[PDB]
Amino acid sequence: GKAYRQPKQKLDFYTLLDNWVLRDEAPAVEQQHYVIANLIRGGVFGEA
Amino acid sequence: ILSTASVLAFERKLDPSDALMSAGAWAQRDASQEWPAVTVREKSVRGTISNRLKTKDRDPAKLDASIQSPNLQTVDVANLPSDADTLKVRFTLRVLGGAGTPSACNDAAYRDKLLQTVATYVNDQGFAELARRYAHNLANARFLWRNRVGAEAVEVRINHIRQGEVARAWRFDALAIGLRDFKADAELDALAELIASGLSGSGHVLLEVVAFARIGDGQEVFPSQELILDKGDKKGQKSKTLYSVRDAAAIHSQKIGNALRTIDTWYPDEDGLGPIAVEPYGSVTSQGKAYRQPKQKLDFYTLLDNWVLRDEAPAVEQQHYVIANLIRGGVFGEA
Amino acid sequence: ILSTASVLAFERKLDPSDALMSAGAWAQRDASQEWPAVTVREKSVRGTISNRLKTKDRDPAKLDASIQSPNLQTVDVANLPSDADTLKVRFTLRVLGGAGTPSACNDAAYRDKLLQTVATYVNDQGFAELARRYAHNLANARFLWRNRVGAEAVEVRINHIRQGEVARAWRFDALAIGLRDFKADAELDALAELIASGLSGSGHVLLEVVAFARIGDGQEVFPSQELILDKGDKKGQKSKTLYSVRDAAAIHSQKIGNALRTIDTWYPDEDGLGPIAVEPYGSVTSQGKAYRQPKQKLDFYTLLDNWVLRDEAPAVEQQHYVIANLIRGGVFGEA
Amino acid sequence: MNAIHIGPFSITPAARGLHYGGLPHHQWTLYYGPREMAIKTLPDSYTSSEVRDEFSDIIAEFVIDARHRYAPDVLELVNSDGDAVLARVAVSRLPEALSGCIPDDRFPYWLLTASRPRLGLPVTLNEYTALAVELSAPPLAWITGLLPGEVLTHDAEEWRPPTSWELRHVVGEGSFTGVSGAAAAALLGMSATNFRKYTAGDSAANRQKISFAAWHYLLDRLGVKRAS
Amino acid sequence: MNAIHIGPFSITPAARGLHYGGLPHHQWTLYYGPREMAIKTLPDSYTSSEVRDEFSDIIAEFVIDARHRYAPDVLELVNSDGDAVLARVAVSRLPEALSGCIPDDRFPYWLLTASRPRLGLPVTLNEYTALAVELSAPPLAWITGLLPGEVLTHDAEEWRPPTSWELRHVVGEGSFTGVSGAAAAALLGMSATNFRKYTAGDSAANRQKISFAAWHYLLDRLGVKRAS
Repeated sequence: GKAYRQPKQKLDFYTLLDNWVLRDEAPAVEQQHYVIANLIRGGVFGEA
Repeated sequence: ILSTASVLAFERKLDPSDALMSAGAWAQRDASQEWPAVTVREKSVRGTISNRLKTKDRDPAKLDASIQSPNLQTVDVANLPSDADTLKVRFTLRVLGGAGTPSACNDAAYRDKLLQTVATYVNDQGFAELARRYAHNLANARFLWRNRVGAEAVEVRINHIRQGEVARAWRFDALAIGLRDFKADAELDALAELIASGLSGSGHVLLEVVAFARIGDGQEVFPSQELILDKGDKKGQKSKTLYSVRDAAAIHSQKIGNALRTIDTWYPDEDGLGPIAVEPYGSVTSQGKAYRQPKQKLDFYTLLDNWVLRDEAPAVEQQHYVIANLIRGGVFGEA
Repeated sequence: ILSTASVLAFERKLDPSDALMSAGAWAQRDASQEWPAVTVREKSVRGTISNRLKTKDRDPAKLDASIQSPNLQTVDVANLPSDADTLKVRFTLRVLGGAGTPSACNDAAYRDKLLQTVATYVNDQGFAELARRYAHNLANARFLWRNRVGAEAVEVRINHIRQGEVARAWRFDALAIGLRDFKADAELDALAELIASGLSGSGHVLLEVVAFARIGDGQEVFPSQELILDKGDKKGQKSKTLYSVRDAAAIHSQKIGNALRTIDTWYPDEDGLGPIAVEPYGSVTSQGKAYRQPKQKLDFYTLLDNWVLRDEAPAVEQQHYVIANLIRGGVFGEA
Repeated sequence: MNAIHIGPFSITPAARGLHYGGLPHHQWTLYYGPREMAIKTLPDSYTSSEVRDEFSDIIAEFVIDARHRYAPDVLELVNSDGDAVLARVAVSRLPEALSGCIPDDRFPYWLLTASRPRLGLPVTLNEYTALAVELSAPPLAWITGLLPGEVLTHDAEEWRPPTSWELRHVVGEGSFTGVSGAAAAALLGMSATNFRKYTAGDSAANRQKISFAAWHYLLDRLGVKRAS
Repeated sequence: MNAIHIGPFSITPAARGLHYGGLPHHQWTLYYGPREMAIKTLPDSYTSSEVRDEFSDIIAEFVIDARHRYAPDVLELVNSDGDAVLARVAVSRLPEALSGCIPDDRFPYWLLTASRPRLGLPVTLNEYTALAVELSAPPLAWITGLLPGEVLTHDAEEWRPPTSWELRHVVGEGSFTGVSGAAAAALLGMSATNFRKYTAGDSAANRQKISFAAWHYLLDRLGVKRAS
């Protein structure tokens, strides 16, 4: 019932993906592993 | 002054039937006439928060409260049985002809001019490039929309049903004939002349098209998805509903027709995507954008108005696009 | 002076029934009494905008916004099953006499003069050409409006029902008998004589007309389409509802009567376009123009006023048109 | 009795008459264009005003429907997070540069579309003013939904002159813009009678057609099209 | 030779010819209507392009002075500090709610004039969007300073049709809008000869006065006046 990778800590998928793509701030290598694993799992990312 | 007709409705050529989904095994596809149909069953899904939060749900306590209330739904699901890996899709396609003649036309003289324009097109080049590209979309299983993105091997069999019997049989490989290249093949050319004789008006063409896809044993097959009325409780929400005709999953006919329509390569954008569906203003739903904008003067209406009203005949690729829209049909003209 | 009568209501002759459709197979048309009916199912359509823009929506971003929010509708669709290629369309026709007698009138002098004019018409040339053309339009399946434009083979069976049993059966190849030329055949002449005896009041004519059309396996069949109330949301709009009576898709009787009435080949415009419906001011709503305009002296009302009030008898073809308008009925007369 | 011309609507009674109960009546029909609307039997004793106000409900309904049917699009000027909407502008035509977009922390201001598929563009405040200046919707732009594309084009070769009905949408009487014939004449700079030749139809006498420039300047003054 | 007409400018020679140096010369005169600006002695061997290029510097200087003399006022949208100019909009007229204003922290956004005793109001982004939509100047607004007031007024009775000089300010040749007669006839939807009747003056035959709506729509389309 507790969310790790809170958006306050800026370690969630959306903040890391936006920093990677728009601002070209490539995160830590494990974090881009996590981001691409989120892309592997799929989603309805974008505005909702 | 030969203005455009206000009512220019066209009937569609290449009418596809509803594509029935069944389930079976590979190498038994030569006797797939008894195969049990894919049944739209139901399964329960429990979900946590996976969407973008609008800066107010991003608080830890509010997010954790949203986690502790998961969104439970029931989803219509279409899966093969555990002993079945092959998905069979069967539909009939009827090629009519008379694509020049509108169903409704206010202006006689405009009807005569449009008929003369289509006649001078066919006298220049008949229904041969369009029928070749439509036959290519027949040969590859583009009508298997998401049942081909992970399929190991796809096969398409097309039969010419003349008097209720097979007049000519064709077997293809839907993975060798890709979704990008309009190449040349002898069986593909023979199917192209059959669709050509159907589209010109030489004869009656009915094609029975059967598709087999190596998805996997028990894997999820993807039929067309219906529209949800959203009236019940939030627990049994029924977020997703699939399309079935008689206890048997199926793809919508207009989805099959759109996938056969995917032959338009002459849009002014680059060939990075490949062929798109022949729509007025070249629309693609997945990309969310319109190739052949009216601003770049390559939409169907500007090309047709230049071709018919003021005799400014476009390039032969744009002529193919205009005649492919006439085959596709629509409510053209001012409402 | 014989002024024009105020009310001139005429009862419709050649009354058809609502033509029910069912599904089946070719060469099983003899045992077609137990064929399962065509059901009107519902399916979901998602579409992009393909009509002409109003030049306010030629903005590229408006077009991409229309694609990103595509229109969703539910449509009533009528299809055959995947094992059925033949569509069976059944109705009954009641040919009645007393064509010249109006149901309502406001002048005994006008009623007597109209009855006398129809009487001398029948004495010089009775319902022979009109019944020949009505038998032609029964022979070709023009009541199969869009169920004949792609049909491979159409057969029409017309049975004369006397005392609950068949008196004479006529079988017609509806594709050999075209929609253009009014030729002569022995079975067509026998049916013409039967409809002549029905229209003359010398007998009772009831016909069972059954049409078998090779639409194809699982193909879309086209019944009559109903009103759209549009009382809901734009997602579940229910943009198309078809005509059914008791879970059985059917064509409206006025559509069958319109198909039977398409005998007019004597309008002031060119008759190479094809026959149109006998109806005052000779209209076809698809082409949007009115043949036999009131400014020309060839519409029904001016020809009727010349034929009755001042006894200027028109040409025999135009008087056939006037008597065919009297047969088809209508609320004639001014207000 | 006879048809009442209110807006583009014509309340046309039937020529035939009936006597429901002990009173005479008439089938009155509301026509929007060549299309009928709501039809009600009005007793002959009813006054023309009664007829009009009686159908006024249907009339108002149609007007409301039209407004909603052609409500202009609305772009939102939002911050970097994108959740808070600082500004909303009713656009006439969407800009030609926006795409699938969501506000990014990088840019302070972002323009987005009101629909779910938020297509937009990151702009500063001066570019926001420039876009709002060139693409604002006039207050009565919804009437452009009721007019065809030929009478609203800015190109003279594709321009078609308005008919009596299309002009009669927005000139006088209970119109959608609510102005009168004398007011519409004073907007166009001429007297009432010369505009009355434009408004009145029927025969070719006193049926001079309004010019392209006069029609577009009239649309500018009424706040229907081109009035930014 | 003959006069060179560059918009409202007329380069007319003296009929007398002098012989400065050994070569013959003519005294060429540049007028903006009735006012002369440059009288220069030029050879008779000069072509029309060289006579144009001799006065082109004074023509461009007068154009620059007219741009900097009849420039529209500028409204600055600033934050609560009142120093960082967030937005700038050139307006044809100021809002009537403007009074002597210094920004505070009581309101986040303020609108001010570019003049030294700044006039402004506390504005929101929606209200500033509405004011910018209503009151923004068109780009070529300075030509309205080179036109009389009676040809720009919106009331019918106080309006005089423009002359050929005031039409040649904006329509043809070296006009300040930069368009030609064919382009300005295409914006108004009239024929080339019909608009050439408007541009050419001289006798009353084949010369008509432009109407109210056509002149006002032409100034709207050219971006000179009433073009937000």
